[PDB]
Amino acid sequence: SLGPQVAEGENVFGVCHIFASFNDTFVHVTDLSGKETICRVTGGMKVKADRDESSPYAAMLAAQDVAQRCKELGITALHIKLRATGGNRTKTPGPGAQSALRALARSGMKIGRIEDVTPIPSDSTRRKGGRRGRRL
RNA sequence: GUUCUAUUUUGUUGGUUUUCGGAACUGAGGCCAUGAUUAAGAGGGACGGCCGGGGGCAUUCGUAUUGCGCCGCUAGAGGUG
Ligand SMILES: [Mg+2]
Ligand SMILES: [Mg+2]
Repeated sequence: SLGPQVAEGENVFGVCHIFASFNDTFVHVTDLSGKETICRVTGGMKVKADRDESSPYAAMLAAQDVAQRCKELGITALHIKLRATGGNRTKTPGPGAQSALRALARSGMKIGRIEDVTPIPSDSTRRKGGRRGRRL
């Protein structure tokens, strides 16, 4: 729980995988390989109503909790892998992406590289909904 | 040339054969200014270099989706106005 044994003067790097969907936000810090989870706080566990799971306020609250727990383990800098739902469905990142990443930059973390890892398909299976679409 | 063959021919009655005309076939010739309109801003075809998500058969690659196995940390995740 103390963290890495290393002298100062260098950063130790983790990676946060941000999943900014339209229904909630996942802030999920892991090591370089991605195999070891270090802290996963979701935007939906910081609100009392499930209408606000995707709120930018929840994303800000989630990132602050992740950053504070990240400081405990000793990680100082993060690489960003922004991600929308992607795949067959919509590919634009949700409202929580902007606020979740801004919080990590204001909570003492150091931002490394930013990349987009949304899963675009070469072509996927037929999409949910009728031929007439989701009409309302 | 061959065949069939009308009738003028032999003084007046009978027999053959020509010529003579009519019909047919056939051999060797002369000659034509000897004999085929052009090649459609019609078409068919051949030929030459290309061109194309045209067609059929086989092969090869891609991420995504779903499902399963293992590993990590966690209490929520999904959807909706
Ligand atoms: Mg229906
Ligand atoms: Mg309407």
